[PDB]
Amino acid sequence: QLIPPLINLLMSIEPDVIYAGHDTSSSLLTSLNQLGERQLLSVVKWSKSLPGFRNLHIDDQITLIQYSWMSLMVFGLGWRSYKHVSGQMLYFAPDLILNEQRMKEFYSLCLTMWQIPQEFVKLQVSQEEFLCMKVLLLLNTIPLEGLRSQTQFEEMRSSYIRELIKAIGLRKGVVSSSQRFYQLTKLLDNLHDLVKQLHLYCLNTFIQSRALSVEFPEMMSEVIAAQLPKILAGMVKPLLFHK
Ligand SMILES: Cc1ccccc1CN(c1ccc(C#N)c(Cl)c1)[C@H]1CCN(S(C)(=O)=O)C1
Repeated sequence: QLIPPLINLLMSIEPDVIYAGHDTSSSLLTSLNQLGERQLLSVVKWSKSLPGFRNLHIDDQITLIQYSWMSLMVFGLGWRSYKHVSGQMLYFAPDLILNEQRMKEFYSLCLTMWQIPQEFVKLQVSQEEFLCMKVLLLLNTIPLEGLRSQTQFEEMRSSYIRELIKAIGLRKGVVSSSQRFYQLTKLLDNLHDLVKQLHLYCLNTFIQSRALSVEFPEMMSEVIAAQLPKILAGMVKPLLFHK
């Protein structure tokens, strides 16, 4: 068993393929919102089997899923684009793949999201590294006052940091593996800035949804309404690997 047990578990609990259910701006945005609803459901289900997560206070579980909703979607988009289209298209779902031609306005945000699959291609991120990084992304922001289950949270983060180091070790050399840890963790740090612009665009679109004729499903609407205003206002503590 060359592949470490926890990485193998993460492989098995990965979501199955998620379809958007999918051509104008409002219809494209509505289809992306419909995908976002299904992605949110899949993340909550995933979190139920994620080792360590269910042992956190339920308030912290909800908070962490809501905080990391956008980040986990765009990180998953990065993987699928990388895997299916060599990072040269945005593979939101099998029934929703976007190239330049299908971006007209929104295009600017698509270009910034596009930076992630490009870094995956550049770094040649392995599935084992991706799966550990994904868990760290879920645990990458906390409230200003911390979590109720802070001690449990810290231990879990450390466990998946240690697992990421194992993941890197699968493919030699103390200097190189140390350099690769910096690169992958700096990628995660850099996502905070990218997701800020995605959060802002989302909240703006949510506010103007009636005028734009864009439907926002109920579960993802609650995340947007409940959390994005205070996240954008800076009422959370982003965690960073590098100061
Ligand atoms: C913020 C943004 C920008 C471009 C394309 C998509 C998004 C975000 N979305 C999104 C949906 C699914 C996935 C996946 N997988 C991703 Cl990464 C983003 C959804 C959720 C909110 N919007 S919006 C602009 O109407 O508020 C569409």
